[PDB]
Amino acid sequence: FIPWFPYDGSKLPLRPKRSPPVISEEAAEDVKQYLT
Amino acid sequence: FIPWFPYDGSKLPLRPKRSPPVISEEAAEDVKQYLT
Amino acid sequence: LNFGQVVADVLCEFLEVAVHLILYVREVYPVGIFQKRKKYNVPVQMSCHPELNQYIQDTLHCVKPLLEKNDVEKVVVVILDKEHRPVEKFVFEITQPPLLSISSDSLLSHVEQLLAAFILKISVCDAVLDHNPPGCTFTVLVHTREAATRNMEKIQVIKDFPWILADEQDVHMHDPRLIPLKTMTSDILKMQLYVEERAHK
Amino acid sequence: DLNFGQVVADVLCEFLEVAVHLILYVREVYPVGIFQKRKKYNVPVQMSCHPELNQYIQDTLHCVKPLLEKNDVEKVVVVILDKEHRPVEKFVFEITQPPLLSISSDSLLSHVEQLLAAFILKISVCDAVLDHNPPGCTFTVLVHTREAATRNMEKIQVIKDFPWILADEQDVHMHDPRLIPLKTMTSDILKMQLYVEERA
Repeated sequence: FIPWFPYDGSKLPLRPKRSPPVISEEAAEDVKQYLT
Repeated sequence: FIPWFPYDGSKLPLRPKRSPPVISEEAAEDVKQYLT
Repeated sequence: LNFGQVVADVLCEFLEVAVHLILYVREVYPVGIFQKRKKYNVPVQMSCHPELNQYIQDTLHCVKPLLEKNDVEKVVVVILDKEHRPVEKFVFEITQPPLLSISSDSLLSHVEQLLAAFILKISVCDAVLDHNPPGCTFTVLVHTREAATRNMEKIQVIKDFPWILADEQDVHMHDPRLIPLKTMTSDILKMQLYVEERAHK
Repeated sequence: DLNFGQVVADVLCEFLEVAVHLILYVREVYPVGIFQKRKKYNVPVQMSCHPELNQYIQDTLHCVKPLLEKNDVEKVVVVILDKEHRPVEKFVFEITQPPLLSISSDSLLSHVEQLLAAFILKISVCDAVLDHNPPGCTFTVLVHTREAATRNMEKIQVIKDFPWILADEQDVHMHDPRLIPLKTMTSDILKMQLYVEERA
């Protein structure tokens, strides 16, 4: 299989500067109990 | 009937500077035909 | 758990559906742009016009941080005529009570059902409002608890979507008749919707 | 007569939001406890109910939308990073926007959503064709543009307090990955293909 746009180190992509949130097991259980 | 926040001329609200689009009957016909 | 953000997410999603439905029911734009969708288990009419959809989305995206911080008193959909005079206003008054005894028993499910009652009422509100000539455009007004000039930085969330202080002409109707549509109370949100209509002779 | 670039941007942004949420669910990037079943494209899917995560994904895609509208995007990639912040798996959405001419009048968008539904179905069942990720993974999103990004760096900064940066090479490169194709589609307004990059 060959992609349309194979890896090319000569042109870097953009990414968000901030990382996604880290969700502890404790916080996940609160979402489960309250928000679902 | 009494609202919680009656008209107060001394406190103006904010609004978007941009206006919503103008949509003619013919533009709406194109929306109907292609995007619904 | 930031319930201020939960309330803001729920309200922005609801207000977006409500704006679309108001435009359809009050014939602000041609019917041809609308398509029936399901929101809150309820059949709603939503615009398929991309620029209109983006305007509405961007507007409510900007309101979200003000809702999260409980800085909003009302959000108003103002229907305007060709001379940009208010024809009719749909006023959503909002308060967020102390978030303390928040229920664990399917809170968002109960809230969505209370919000569904607003959508359903809007869908039939032609039956309780006067039948004046329709407007042809609209704006959204955000009334804040604090002076509006000091929420300018907070509200300008989207590049190239600036906000301004409204003109009195955008806001003021002469002795309007107030038509209540729906009121709701919950542990996380109280809200009431009424319409300002042109006065009678 | 109509802004079909904006149409394609809207369709892709809604689809990528669903697809990102589902990837996080089926690859167990976040605990199952935060997800709730929904229906999108007539498929039973899973959406996070965690507010800050939902806003992060929303902000990310609102920023990509203007680039999609102007057809400046080659790839959107969901990168899964291991506990040492090294890429272990990538979901690669390759996109092109063909000549927007003589499009079909026969429920174009319903046809397109049907084609997109097949991508959601393939993501839904991909756990059985991939190796399980190690514990402790996180994710990021990479946007590959058709041209080097000076224009693009300006145009992507749509959302207040959500800055973007050029990625570093180690955010991207996996050494000789296995490529697993999931789905390809073509239409009058969008061609897209989804494959996974996996450690070999």
